[PDB]
Amino acid sequence: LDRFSPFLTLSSAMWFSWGVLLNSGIGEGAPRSFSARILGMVWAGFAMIIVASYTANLAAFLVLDRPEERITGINDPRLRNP
Amino acid sequence: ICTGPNDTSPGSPRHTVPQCCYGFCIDLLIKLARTMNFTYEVHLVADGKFGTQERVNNSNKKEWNGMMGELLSGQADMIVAPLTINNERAQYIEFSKPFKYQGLTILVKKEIPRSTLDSFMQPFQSTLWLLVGLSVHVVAVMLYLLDRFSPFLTLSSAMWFSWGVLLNSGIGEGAPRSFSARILGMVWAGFAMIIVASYTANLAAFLVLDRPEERITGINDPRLRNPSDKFIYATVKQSSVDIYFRRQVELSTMYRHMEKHNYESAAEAIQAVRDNKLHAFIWDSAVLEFEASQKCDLVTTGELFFRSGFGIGMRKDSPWKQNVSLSILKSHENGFMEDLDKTWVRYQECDSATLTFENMAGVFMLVAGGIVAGIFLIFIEIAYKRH
Amino acid sequence: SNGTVSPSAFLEPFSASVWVMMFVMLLIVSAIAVFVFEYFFTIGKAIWLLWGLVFNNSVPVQNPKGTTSKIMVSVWAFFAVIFLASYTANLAAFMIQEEFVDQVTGLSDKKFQRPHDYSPPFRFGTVPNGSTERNIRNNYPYMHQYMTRFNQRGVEDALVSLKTGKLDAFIYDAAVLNYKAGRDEGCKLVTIGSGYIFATTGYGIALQKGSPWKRQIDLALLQFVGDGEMEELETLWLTGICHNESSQLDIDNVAGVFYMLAAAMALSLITFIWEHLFYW
Amino acid sequence: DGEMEELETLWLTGICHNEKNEVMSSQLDIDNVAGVFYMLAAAMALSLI
Ligand SMILES: *[C@@H]1O[C@H](CO)[C@@H](O[C@@H]2O[C@H](CO)[C@@H](O)[C@H](O)[C@H]2NC(C)=O)[C@H](O)[C@H]1NC(C)=O
Ligand SMILES: *[C@@H]1O[C@H](CO)[C@@H](O[C@@H]2O[C@H](CO)[C@@H](O)[C@H](O)[C@H]2NC(C)=O)[C@H](O)[C@H]1NC(C)=O
Ligand SMILES: *[C@@H]1O[C@H](CO)[C@@H](O)[C@H](O)[C@H]1NC(C)=O
Ligand SMILES: *[C@@H]1O[C@H](CO)[C@@H](O)[C@H](O)[C@H]1NC(C)=O
Ligand SMILES: *[C@@H]1O[C@H](CO)[C@@H](O)[C@H](O)[C@H]1NC(C)=O
Repeated sequence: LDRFSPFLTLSSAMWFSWGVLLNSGIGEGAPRSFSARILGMVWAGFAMIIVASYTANLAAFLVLDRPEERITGINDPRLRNP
Repeated sequence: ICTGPNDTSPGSPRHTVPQCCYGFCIDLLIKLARTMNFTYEVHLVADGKFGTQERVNNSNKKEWNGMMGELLSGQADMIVAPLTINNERAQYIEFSKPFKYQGLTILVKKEIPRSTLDSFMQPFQSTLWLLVGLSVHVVAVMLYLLDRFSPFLTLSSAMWFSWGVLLNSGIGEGAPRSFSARILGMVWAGFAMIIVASYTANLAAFLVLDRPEERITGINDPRLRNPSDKFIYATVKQSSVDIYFRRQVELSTMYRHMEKHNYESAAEAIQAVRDNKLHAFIWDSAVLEFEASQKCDLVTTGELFFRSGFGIGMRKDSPWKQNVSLSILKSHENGFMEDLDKTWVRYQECDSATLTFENMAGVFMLVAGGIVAGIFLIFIEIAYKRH
Repeated sequence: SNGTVSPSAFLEPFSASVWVMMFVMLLIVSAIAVFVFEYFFTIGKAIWLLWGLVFNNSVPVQNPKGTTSKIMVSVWAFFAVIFLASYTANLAAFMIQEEFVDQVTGLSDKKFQRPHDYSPPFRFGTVPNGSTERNIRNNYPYMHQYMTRFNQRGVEDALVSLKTGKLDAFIYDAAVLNYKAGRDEGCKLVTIGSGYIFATTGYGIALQKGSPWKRQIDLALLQFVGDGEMEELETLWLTGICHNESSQLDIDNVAGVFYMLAAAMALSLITFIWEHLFYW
Repeated sequence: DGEMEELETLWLTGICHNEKNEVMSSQLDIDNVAGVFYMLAAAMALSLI
């Protein structure tokens, strides 16, 4: 889109996308086309969604990590059925 | 066409008014009359109480009252009602096969969540907010305090940089210059991230596991076990639930609460529960479940207990018993009672998404307040420009 | 079922009306508010700046030159960070929420009613010489005729057939099936309708016609059920470990986000083409 | 024969024996954040020095 714009190389676009995925803040990859900028904006919103989902899923994974299932004495269901 | 007392309230003349009755029991009786042909004359009992063995003011006499007082005295020939079967009722009259299996349970008014205006700032204490604000102001001023006297950043620039770095926005594009200011800015950015991460974590903790009163664990609930003044829980006076509560010995302390508060009929009890006058209503599972289906703001939560069935009773000896039992069993066998359950019990409107608009309308209110205060801010800026 | 139904992603966290309202009208009003502050520089640039600072950090855009506009964008960014934190917390809570599914509900389902009009024939049956078979024959003769092909021998045979997969459904007494499901390991077997019961009958103690023991037996049973012995007997015998009690999410859970992004760059491409034709 | 446990959980039992059954959702106090506050104060002091 920038190359075919009516009025940033491939590596610069790649680094723009990578800085979108992870919030390094390097920037320096501002696109010149209107559609390019709006797509970068929406892709940054989607990257926020992805990283937020990552954080939420990691939290859900690490809040419950109990495979031991400690025996609750003689009242444990496993005792009833050996 | 069913004749009944006009006023349920005691102390009023109970004129026999010919209302019309319909529903589950009426349709069942019509089906029974269609099976074996017999003309029926339906009437309501004078007293709304179901009927229990009660010691009248005249001593040395046990008397049956209510609809069973009607039936045993010869004033009735057959009863069709959601009547719970128990030992006392089985002693004096014979019951047919149950037409609806159910049990006792607890109905409570559902506590709808309430969202306050300070939901967004709820996780942090007001003292914490004041402390972090004062820290923000003092560090923001001392940025340019240190930077100004550096031969090797101004008020507005340092202020906006502070807000941007604490705010994850970047409003202040001016940057610190001295090495001490650089280290200070990095540490302040780290502290800002720590604050925002802890605040997100506290939102996560507060939002989840949000239930002020978990549930009632049937009758074995310790809060239900111990009577209290605030926890006012009741049931219909002089009914099967009262007999079950009285007869079984261990539950008798619960019975001590019963006589303190009772209601004449189920309608009054459910109205009191809706009006928050009662904390819990003990009643049959079918009736309470249907009410919860209809009254969508009330929920049945107690574990099902005292399993029994509604039965249609008659006198001690009656030629109908074998035949009516056979017919009702046949109706159970085929697809008839299912049709009644679908068309009189099953249908419902709501029985019961997170973070709705009403949940944190405070954030939108704050944005609107900022919008409407922007005119005041620009007026102040213009006035400052005048000076 | 192998995979239980997954509750919808990013629909429960925020209401759709909230979605559209705080993605359209609040932004439009704030853009009009900030443009007049900047004027006293461009509507589009202010809109892009505010939209960029809505979600998170991006490539720096020219900052407003008015102090009141800076105050406005700061108080917006406060709402932005609370939006991010709330969007993390609500997905966390939705991960915490459980999930369940039922393959079929009720006996009047078309799968049972007409097993023929399906590419795989539906496998259901029951042990003969029982009350369930007689009830099925008396109510639906076609169901009995169809199930005679997929007949069973015993309860354990039916359970192992369901476990292996030779049979899909097993109709039998509600109490026996409930007990088997409760005692079953792994809880791979479940009742339809969450305890749905059709015949709603009971177990009775048969007696000779006119037997003198009928009245005494009935009175004893009523006394036992009124004194609650049925309750602890049921807990001792009929209690099941399965009843009365999502570590990771796959690609399909977030597939809606990916498809929305797909439509997003599709719209971006068509906007690019439209701009080129408009310039032409 | 096990009657003792039943009798003590019918008579000797209490309501305060849950001991691990409260959600206890709460906020963050001043002293909890005082640690990072003191770290920030030390950072300011070392910046000055
Ligand atoms: C209960 O139903 C049975 C079954 O129909 C009735 O028994 C029949 O009654 C008719 C008329 O009285 C006789 O002609 C038949 O010979 C009877 N058959 C049998 C097998 O007994 C019985 O009369 C019904 N009883 C009541 C009280 O309704
Ligand atoms: C249901 O009843 C039928 C009828 O008795 C049983 O069929 C019998 O099965 C045994 C063993 O296979 C044979 O020896 C008999 O000759 C069969 N009798 C008839 C009349 O066919 C059938 O096995 C029973 N099914 C169950 C599950 O009990
Ligand atoms: C029953 O009572 C209501 C109000 O208490 C009254 O309007 C009505 O007329 C009464 N019924 C008859 C038959 O009078
Ligand atoms: C209906 O009633 C008549 C007498 O009124 C009786 O002879 C007959 O057996 C009843 N049942 C029918 C017609 O099915
Ligand atoms: C998954 O489905 C298969 C049949 O395709 C079945 O045999 C198995 O029990 C199911 N569950 C698991 C955990 O494999």
